[PDB]
Amino acid sequence: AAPMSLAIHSTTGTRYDLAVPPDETVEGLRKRLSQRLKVPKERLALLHKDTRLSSGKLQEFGVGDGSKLTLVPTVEAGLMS
Amino acid sequence: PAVDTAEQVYISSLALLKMLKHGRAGVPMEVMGLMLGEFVDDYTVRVIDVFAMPQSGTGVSVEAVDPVFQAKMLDMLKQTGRPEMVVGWYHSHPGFGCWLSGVDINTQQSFEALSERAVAVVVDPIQSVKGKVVIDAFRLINANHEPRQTTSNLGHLNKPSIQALIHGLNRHYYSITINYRKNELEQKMLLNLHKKSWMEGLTLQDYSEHCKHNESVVKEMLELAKNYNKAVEEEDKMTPEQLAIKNVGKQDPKRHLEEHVDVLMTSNIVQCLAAMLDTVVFK
Amino acid sequence: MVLESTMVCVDNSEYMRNGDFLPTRLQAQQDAVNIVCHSKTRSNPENNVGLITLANDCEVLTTLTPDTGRILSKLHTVQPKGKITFCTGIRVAHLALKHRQGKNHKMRIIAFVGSPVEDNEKDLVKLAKRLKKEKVNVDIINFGEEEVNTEKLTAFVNTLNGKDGTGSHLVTVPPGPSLADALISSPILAG
Amino acid sequence: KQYEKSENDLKALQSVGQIVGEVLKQLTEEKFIVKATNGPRYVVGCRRQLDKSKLKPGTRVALDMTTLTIMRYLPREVDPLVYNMSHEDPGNVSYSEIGGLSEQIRELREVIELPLTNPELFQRVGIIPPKGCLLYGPPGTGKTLLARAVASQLDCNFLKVVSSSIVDKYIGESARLIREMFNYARDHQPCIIFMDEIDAIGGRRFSEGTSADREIQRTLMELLNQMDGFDTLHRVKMIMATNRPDTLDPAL
Amino acid sequence: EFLHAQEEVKRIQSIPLVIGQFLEAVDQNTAIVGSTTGSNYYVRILSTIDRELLKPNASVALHKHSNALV
Amino acid sequence: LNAKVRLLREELQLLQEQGSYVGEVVRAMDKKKVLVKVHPEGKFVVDVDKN
Amino acid sequence: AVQKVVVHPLVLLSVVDHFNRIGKVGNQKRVVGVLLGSWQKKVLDVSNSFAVPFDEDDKDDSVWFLDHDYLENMYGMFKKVNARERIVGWYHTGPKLHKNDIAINELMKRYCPNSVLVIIDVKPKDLGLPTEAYISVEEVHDDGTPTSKTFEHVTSEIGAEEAEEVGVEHLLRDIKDTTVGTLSQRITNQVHGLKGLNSKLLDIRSYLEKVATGKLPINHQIIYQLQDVFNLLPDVSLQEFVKAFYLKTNDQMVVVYLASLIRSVVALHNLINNKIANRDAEKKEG
Amino acid sequence: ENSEKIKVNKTLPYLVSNVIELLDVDPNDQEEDGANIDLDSQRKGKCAVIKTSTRQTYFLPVIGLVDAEKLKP
Amino acid sequence: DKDPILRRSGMYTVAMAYCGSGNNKAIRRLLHVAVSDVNDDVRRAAVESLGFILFRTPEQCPSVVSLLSESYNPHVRYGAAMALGICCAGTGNKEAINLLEPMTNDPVNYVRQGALIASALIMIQQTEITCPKVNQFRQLYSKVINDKHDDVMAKFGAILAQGILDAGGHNVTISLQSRTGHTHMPSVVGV
Ligand SMILES: Nc1ncnc2c1ncn2[C@@H]1O[C@H](COP(=O)(O)OP(=O)(O)O)[C@@H](O)[C@H]1O
Ligand SMILES: [Zn+2]
Repeated sequence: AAPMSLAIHSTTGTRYDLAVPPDETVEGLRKRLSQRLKVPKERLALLHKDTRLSSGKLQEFGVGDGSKLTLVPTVEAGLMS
Repeated sequence: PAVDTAEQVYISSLALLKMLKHGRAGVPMEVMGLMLGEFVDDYTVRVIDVFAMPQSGTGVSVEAVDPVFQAKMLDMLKQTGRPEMVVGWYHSHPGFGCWLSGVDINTQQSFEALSERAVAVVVDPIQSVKGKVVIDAFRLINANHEPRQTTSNLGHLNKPSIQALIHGLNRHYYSITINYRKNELEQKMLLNLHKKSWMEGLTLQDYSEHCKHNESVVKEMLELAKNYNKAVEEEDKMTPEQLAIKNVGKQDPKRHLEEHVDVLMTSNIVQCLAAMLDTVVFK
Repeated sequence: MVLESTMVCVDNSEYMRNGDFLPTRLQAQQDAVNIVCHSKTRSNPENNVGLITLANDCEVLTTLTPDTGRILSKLHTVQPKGKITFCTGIRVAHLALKHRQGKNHKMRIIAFVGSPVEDNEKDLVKLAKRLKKEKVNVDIINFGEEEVNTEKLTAFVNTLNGKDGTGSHLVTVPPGPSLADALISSPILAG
Repeated sequence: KQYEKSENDLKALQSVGQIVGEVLKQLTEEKFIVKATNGPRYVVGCRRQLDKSKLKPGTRVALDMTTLTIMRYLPREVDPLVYNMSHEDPGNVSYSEIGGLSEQIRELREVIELPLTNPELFQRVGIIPPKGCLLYGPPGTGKTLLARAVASQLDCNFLKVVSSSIVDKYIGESARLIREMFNYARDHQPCIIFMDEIDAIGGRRFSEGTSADREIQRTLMELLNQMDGFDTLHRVKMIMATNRPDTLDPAL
Repeated sequence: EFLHAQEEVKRIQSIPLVIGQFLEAVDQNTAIVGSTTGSNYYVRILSTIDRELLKPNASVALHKHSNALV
Repeated sequence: LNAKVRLLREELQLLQEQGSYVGEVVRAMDKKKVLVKVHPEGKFVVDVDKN
Repeated sequence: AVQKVVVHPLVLLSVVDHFNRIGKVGNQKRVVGVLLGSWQKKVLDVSNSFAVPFDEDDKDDSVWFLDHDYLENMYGMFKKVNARERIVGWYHTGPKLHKNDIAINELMKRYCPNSVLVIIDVKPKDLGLPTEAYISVEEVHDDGTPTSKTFEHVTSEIGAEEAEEVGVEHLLRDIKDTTVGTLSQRITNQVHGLKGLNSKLLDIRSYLEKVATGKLPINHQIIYQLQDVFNLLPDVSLQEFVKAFYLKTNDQMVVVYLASLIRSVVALHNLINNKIANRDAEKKEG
Repeated sequence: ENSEKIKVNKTLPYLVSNVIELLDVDPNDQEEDGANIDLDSQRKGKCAVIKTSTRQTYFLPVIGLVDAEKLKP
Repeated sequence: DKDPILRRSGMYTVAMAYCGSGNNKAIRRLLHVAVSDVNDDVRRAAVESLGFILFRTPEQCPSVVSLLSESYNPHVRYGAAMALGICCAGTGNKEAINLLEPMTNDPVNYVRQGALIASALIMIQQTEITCPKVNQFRQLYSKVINDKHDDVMAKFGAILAQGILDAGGHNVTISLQSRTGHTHMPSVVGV
């Protein structure tokens, strides 16, 4: 198995540390975090070394084990939409 | 498991000024930013600073464009002595009062999911005037009972506004009292802001201009005295109700005479006293 | 694996004109700091290294940055001039790596002394004890060979790592025209 | 491409319009008096990063729907009627297609074209070039053909209108349209205004008549004050064609 | 405190106001104003307003909702 | 002075109450109703307050 | 050459916040940072600022460190957030000029050629403005010979936008006393001016005492300026000056007397009206 | 899903209007981030001015779901 | 002091120090703070302390708190209510009840709450013959408690007033001074 444990820092401060398969994709990681936080997956935004993680596998982005990630929620205001 | 109504959100002077300046800059839009602070106890949410973030949107919505900026800013503030982390977000409602809309509630839901006690602050720039600033702090109510427990009168001192009640106050979210605790240096700097240079106090005023102003005001007072004589003859041939509407669209010689007297007295007394003080101080 | 914030103290003095150590001591030291920065980066990807010169008084060129391209690029245009101020340079480096980006990192100073040091023994030992209290390691390279000995430097390093501290170092290189990178093997691996 | 179009459509759906108004006066730095075309007048703010020197008393402006803030300044509006006037298609008639009219072509050109190419001659002589011409004659002689030839072969802006088409049932709208047409000409100098069949609205002003007659005479008075009144026209020329020159106002 | 209150009542002078026309004064603290929307109203006058300036048929700004002479 | 200050403090919420239409009375009629022309709108058959 | 520097209140409060946070961290005495702003044809406007890492040895005036890499990064981010603001100078809360200030200014001149220093005393034991503005200039002497880089004073004042003014006035519910009349025209000046003049003269006296005793060497330029001051001190016993003073005072007192007469007549009118009202009310009640 | 969103946002009741103009607008200058508006700037295409049947004029920074070149005054 | 809470403690210490002394200096300070301070809590405490200071001459507390009760500041109005209550506890003062009656229907809920509690404190144990408004105030408390569209804090005050009016069964009274004329420390602290 060799789970890949990655630290997930949040701007607020809370740490949602979790371990994923070595082949886990960014979409899967976002889905797991959304399931944990009860937030739609489109709101959350994962970061890595000052670059947003768009989509694909985690490995080819340089995400190994013991790598720090940041979770920045989207901030939206308005009257509609 | 309580969340009490005596809880307060402490907004620093710097945070308040930054919020108001950004909101006024973005007058048609709901410009927005993050609030940094600490969760001291269950009766305090200290807001010590706020920083705006790159955002773009229309007059109907505003959204942030990059989270890399937020992360990097947090890091580079920690590196200079602000380890505080995000405790909420602020956005401006220009003229609609203070309340949260649906998109605002969704954003606050995300922030609550991240941290339980995160708060949202709505500052309305244009409705703010010199003496008072229109600002409020909010948090959501789950799908349940009473949202909070009352162990004091501190919560029930604000008389929530009709606009907020219409838009969902006490039904989808509740308010939190805002307090403006300050430190000694902040107090001293705020007091010193308006202090003028010492030389300005002793500086005199061109005597030609002073005499010209005195002459102009006395000449005006002459005509005002004529009109005052005319007006005094009235007030006996006037209905008790007619007197009030008598001074509508027409000059009031008594009021203008009093104002001119006050201005003349102040100016002349100040000038004479300054002249004597200088006469002694400077040899 | 070990986190380390290592500030490099390069010597752009007038004695670096000397061609005794390969194509000019300036270029020899350029290659040396190249290998040292690459070694630190390879040892830890998160490790951060900076650059300071020991010119007339001092000059900080690049504070701690994880990348090395900027440090190497700034290394160009380091034309020699003036004397060397070891105490002031090391104090400035101490301040710079006291104002770290990450406080869990360790603190290190790699100094290239390619010119005589005019600081007495008493001041250098005082600096040694202060740095020992502050928990700094000082790897000193006796480059240049203007004295190629314990030119008030072995006392410095021994005072640093006294009582089997084995934290500091003093690699003394002979004038042998061999690449300074080729010569350095103690601090890079057996630190 | 289909998904790009769908995304663009979804993005465009969530966009709100902006009220269009006119600036009447600037009270302070961040306070303007704006008159929405609907009729009401508001005191409104202005977006910060906006060149407020360009919000003169009369500039069209786009207002935010909610806060009524000034968000943009726009060029003067061109009525669809005036746009249609300017965008007529007189074929491609050339001066060779007109026969028997050489002196008349020469005179019409001297009035309209020559002052728009060689003003120096008129400046040297010391005369302001003439403005308007009246093409009158029996039917089928070539007045509209001459107008079409001028429009097709000349490079200035052209405005073709029918005096019968200028008229509107509501009170004052004919005069309003004449004013808009001449404002369009003034803005897009140089311009030629061709009022075909002028006798429809230009007729002798009677003393005894009807409400419709007086409305048409008001339209004619507006036209006359536009052609020669308190404001000179400069680089705007006029051509009018009529089969009945006798039944025209001496003022016209 | 009176000086403070005068400055705090000016938030009723928010920017998006409606221009009107002041027709007649009824009691003081009240008046009849003709809005540009085409309707007349019996509205209250703000206390801070200088009544010397309320000449007949003088331009005034009214609250968008309450239509109060502000 | 205190009364002046109190009035100026409640005036902010007193000024958000809706104005009143001004109409021209045509003729009284019926139990207590009146016929009024609310310009520019049409006429209405309105009541009368008890006072 | 700068004719005036306008420092907005947000800059001052941000400086105070920086000082407080670094002090809470501990072991520091002075704080340093950048002053973003804009130019208005020789009338500066300082609108925003950000902190910058800075340390110095309390003994050596040559061991100081400023993180210019961090300065550049934070300036890039601040530009990304607000383009209209560009680096204009640096600030430090040190009560008075230090000896490293010219070196720091030379460092900052590589980011702003006309850098302006603003010293903000966060603990002002005085009666005056909290900002002092200085600009680096080359000074050529006649006997001091070597041309050194010295700091030249520039007028500094505090201004504010509308939002900043509103916020400051809202926050100023600490001690509010407007009294724009003679009371304020007596406290904000007269007393304050005399106290400040006494402070400046006491500083000059302290320096002169030090020079006379021998702690400090003689400065010919300071002595020359003092000579000019003592020469400018006017003479108030001249007959012409006394006569002019009396004439102007008589005119001012004429105007004052007329104003007082108007006041008295108005007071009498009010008394008559009040008595009429009370008599009428008593009659009606009877 | 996007087509469903478009259909649900195209609720049937429309308001007829006439296209008064098809203006061309361009960005003016740099707009500070934090407060930048996608309409006043960052809009380089064609914008429409319309007059609703209710006698209300309007500026349309985004024309909508109908391509600009088709519309004429 | 700069902290409003510290200033409030200052007002409270003035009260406790000059408890039942009728000290003109203390009354002067309290009134100055009440009419000057910037913090409404401090104003409230300053107005409240007058009851402790003047509890030995109940006929005088109305003479100083009537105008404060009729004020523009609801906090000062509440302070006047509680000051009358503390000054005239267990006294059934006609002037105190007359001052409190208009305030029982004040616009502000906490002002109403304070008025109700003060009225209960004053009219403890008093009968119809002794005080001609006890029954009226009892009915007022019942009405406030029963109304289902009234403020929760007004209901809190009404319930507390019911409790205080009939205390210890009906066999207890509140008096800040013993029957011999000595200040009752337990009662002062309790109030
Ligand atoms: N002189 C002319 N030369 C050529 N064609 C002419 C001439 N006069 C009239 N026509 C014909 O008449 C038509 C246009 O009528 P025109 O004479 O221009 O207006 P009007 O009949 O009102 O004077 C054209 O189709 C053209 O063939
Ligand atoms: Zn919102």
